[PDB]
Amino acid sequence: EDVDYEKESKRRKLEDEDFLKLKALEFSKDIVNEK
Amino acid sequence: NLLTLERDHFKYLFLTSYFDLKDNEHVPSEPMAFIRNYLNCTFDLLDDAVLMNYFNYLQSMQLKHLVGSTSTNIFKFVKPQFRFVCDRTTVDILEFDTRMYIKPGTPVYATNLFTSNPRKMMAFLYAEFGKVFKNKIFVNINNYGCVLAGSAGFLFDDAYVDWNGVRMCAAPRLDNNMHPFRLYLLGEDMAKHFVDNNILPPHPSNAKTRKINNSMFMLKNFYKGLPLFKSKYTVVNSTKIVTRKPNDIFNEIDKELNGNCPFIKFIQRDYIFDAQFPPDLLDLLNEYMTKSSIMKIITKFVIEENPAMSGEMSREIILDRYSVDNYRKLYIKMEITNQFPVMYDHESSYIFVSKDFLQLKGTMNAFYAPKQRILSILAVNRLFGATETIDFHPNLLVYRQSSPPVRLTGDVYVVDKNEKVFLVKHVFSNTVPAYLLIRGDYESSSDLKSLRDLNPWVQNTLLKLLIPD
Amino acid sequence: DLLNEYMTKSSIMKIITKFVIEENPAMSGEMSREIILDRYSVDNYRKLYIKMEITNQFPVMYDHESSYIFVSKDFLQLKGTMNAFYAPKQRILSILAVNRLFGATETIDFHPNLLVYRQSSPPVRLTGDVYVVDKNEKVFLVKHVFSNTVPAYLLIRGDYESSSDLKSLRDLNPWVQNTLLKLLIPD
Amino acid sequence: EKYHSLFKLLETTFDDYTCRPQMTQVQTDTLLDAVRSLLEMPSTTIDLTTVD
Amino acid sequence: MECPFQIQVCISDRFFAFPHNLVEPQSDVGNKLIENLIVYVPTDDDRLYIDKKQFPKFNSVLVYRHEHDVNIDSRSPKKTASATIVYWNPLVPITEIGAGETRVFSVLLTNNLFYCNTMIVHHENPKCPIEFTYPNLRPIACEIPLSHFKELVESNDFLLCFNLETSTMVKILSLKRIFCIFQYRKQPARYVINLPHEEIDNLYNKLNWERTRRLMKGDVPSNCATVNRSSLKYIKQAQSLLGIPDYSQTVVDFVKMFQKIIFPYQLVPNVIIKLNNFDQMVSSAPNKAEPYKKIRLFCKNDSIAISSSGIVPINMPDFSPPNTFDYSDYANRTNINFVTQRVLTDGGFSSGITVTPVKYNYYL
Repeated sequence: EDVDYEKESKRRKLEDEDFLKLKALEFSKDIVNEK
Repeated sequence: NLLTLERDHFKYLFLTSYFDLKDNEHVPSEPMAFIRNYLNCTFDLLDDAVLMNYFNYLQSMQLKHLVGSTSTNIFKFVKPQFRFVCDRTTVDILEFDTRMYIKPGTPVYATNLFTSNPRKMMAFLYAEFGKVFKNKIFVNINNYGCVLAGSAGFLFDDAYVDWNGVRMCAAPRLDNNMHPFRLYLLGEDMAKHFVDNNILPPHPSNAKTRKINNSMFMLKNFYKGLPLFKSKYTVVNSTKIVTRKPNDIFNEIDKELNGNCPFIKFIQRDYIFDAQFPPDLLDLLNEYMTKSSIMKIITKFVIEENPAMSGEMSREIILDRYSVDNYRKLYIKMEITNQFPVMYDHESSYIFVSKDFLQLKGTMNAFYAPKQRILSILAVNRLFGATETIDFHPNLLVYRQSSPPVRLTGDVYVVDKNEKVFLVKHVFSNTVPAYLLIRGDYESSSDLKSLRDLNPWVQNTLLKLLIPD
Repeated sequence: DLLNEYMTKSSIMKIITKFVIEENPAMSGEMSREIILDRYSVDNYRKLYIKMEITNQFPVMYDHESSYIFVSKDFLQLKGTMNAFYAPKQRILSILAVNRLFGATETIDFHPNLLVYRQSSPPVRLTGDVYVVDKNEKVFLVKHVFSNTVPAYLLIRGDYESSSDLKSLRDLNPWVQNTLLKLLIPD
Repeated sequence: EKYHSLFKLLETTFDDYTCRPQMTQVQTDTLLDAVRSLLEMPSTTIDLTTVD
Repeated sequence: MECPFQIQVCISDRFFAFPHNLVEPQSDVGNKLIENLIVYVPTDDDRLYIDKKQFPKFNSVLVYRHEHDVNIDSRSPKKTASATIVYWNPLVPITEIGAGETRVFSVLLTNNLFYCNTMIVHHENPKCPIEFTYPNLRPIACEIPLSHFKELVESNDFLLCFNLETSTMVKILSLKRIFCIFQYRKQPARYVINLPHEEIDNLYNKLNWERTRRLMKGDVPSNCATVNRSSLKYIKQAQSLLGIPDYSQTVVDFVKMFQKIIFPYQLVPNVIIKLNNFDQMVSSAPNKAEPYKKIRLFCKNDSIAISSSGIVPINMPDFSPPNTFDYSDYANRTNINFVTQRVLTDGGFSSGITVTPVKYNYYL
């Protein structure tokens, strides 16, 4: 048993280290203008 | 019959209990046996009334941070036993050192409980806190334990812990404990609830088999456990002194250090301010010492040789305020194997003040002399024995008008190219490193030096002394 | 004593707050201690600290009822008025948007001479909704909010020119409208 | 008392003769200090001669 | 202020960008799921960063700029159940609530939100950006980061503006978002602001109160901040009086270097005491003149503590009124004057000499 959260908190830290990457997909030029 | 002991032996009782005894030989045999029983904690064997009397005697010896007490159950259930308030803690500059946030002025208690190891158990305390309150949001639970807006909370922490001192700066650890971490409690309602809870934790560490004491955790009543060890010194001669006058102490110090020994050791025991004490209790305490306690080495600003004044080594001579307010000067046979309070390596000695050298007000390690109109800074050592100070003023720094063909040798550090201020190395009696401030027309073999390239010790002093204010 | 242990859901109730100017950050975490006061006696009062609670019940109230603000001792309420007050240091008249005054012990009768017609300077400009109380007397009302949280309208009299976006008094709330209707005292 | 001392000194003038009292050196000095204090001046060289 | 029931607030630095995932259709009692969704935003430009298609679980999505009504102000906001409602980085009080618990997401704890049901999901950002000042450049738009984030990722020196008409709250919000997004970068960028800043120092005081409001429930982070103008000029003067190998050396380095001395000399560097002195309030407090705010400082396994007044017993106040007093026969005025005259004659000095006795608190 390890009731505490620090393991998952470290997981969050890793995820936040990844978090910036998604923005490129979020905002880069897009294949088509549907309109 | 219940095991019982006389009032007077409370001396031993407290001694052993509170300061983390190691030796057991020199306590009188029967009281020692009784104490052993008590440490075995078989409460049933001992009279309660004895205990209540002892506690009232402790109320007489009015230790400050005692938790108010009303029942013997303090010995038989988890309870707080000392009381504290959150100090300012209001600084941002350095790291939090995992000193988690507390609301300013939060009241605090220390438990009677110590554990070898966190994280194995605290789920139990979590369940208890779940009892204490039903609805909860966003508890700041952590490794150490419950936190919620500070407020209600608890944590394991080491014994001697300061509250709300602004740092935990690095220092070596001396001591060892089976159960290093006492629990501490935050939020008064928790302690209030525990007045009713009247409980002891389950102890599966011992299979819950009704064991008085447990492999991983242990109650102690008011155990502070400060370091201690027996005096063993080969006493040669002694004297006792009663006074409050500091200048008087310095006069005694001078009188003594007209003796030949280069240096004197001096100590102050730490606990002296804690409460009232029986003089007999002080007498017992004298034969033990605390390795953490503050100690100093001090010497005169040695000038020159009296050829007769030599060979004293056999005498080792030391002083301490064995009493809060009184002192017990001692001569002993010079010895190696005797042991003393721990001091960090390379610690500077102290130089006793000279009766014509004036410590700068609000400073250390620096002084001025009038007869030659000179300012002086110790390279390393720390002033001692001053009673009065002179504040710095720039007018003191009279620059010299001397004829231009000046010359100098050794390191020059320019202080101000404009005000023609400089610093140069010197050694008093070819033995004490120091630096000399100077101002005016002066010259060297070029070789300019940068303020960057110097000891922080002198540097901070200079930084204040410039007084850009 | 017996009656104290029951209560009547119809009874008068109010909440009152300070004119919360500013933040003392330490003034926090009190929530657990709810505070109550009532004249349990016809003429004697019970002050209570209680554990903060949800399920306890209190006299029924219409939705959206406005609590009151305790008087600021540096103002005066206006004679025979709610909803409005005056402050001398800045020579300013004030009317609450929706809130309700409490704790005044004395009022000044309004008189028109209180209304400094500041001759001011040829260039003036103002912004936001403005309501011409009187074209002729150069009287205007302007939206304002103290402490980002205290909606109110500011009366003024003077040059105080504004953006073109002049707005009709017809549009305003009945509460303030009636208050102004009296305070004008076209009498 | 830091008044009474001075007060007494000056009251002796009611004897009106120009005889000059002995300086009780210690107390006179402390008295001068008290004078300085009670005059609150920035230590502007208050002196025996001005007292005289 | 009253905080009405039925709201939850989420703080998260991620909320600097809209969390399109997290929202779910609210339903009233009776499972009356409300696929109508209205959102409010600080400004219509903010609408330009939301995709309707992210919400197949929804079927009806609309948004507006928030507006602070007057006529309908209430401690108890207007009720509605026809639509779920959301607010996102709101600046100003809200007057409408949908069916069920409404949720709102922001980076900034306003006073309005204090006594309210809140969740933070905070974490330590280890890295802090480095502030910079200069009398090579690249611009950054002050209004919006979103069209520039990659550049802030891909450079470490920047300068930032404002339009003169900007609302103060907008300034605060923009700055907060700016720093928050910086705190994930790996290289702490240099940055500067093109502003007179006199009030901006008080804006930093606002930031401090905000961090404290956070700390009321927060991560106890190793946050980075300072008083600027006074502290800055003092530190600059100090370094100039000392060797200046780098005019742009990080300020914290000097503190770090001075750390080496603290324990071995068991005493306080003067720099740290002039700090918490130049500070307006966390200080000797020029706001109030509070010299008694001495620091108590402590170290591992101490039986003792250190202060501006020197050694003290652990967990004790400054000094005991009863004492081994500074018995006044020593430091007697008379003796003091005696010695002072001796000194003066030895020096041949006219003026400017002053002296004082030493004193002790408990330890001596």
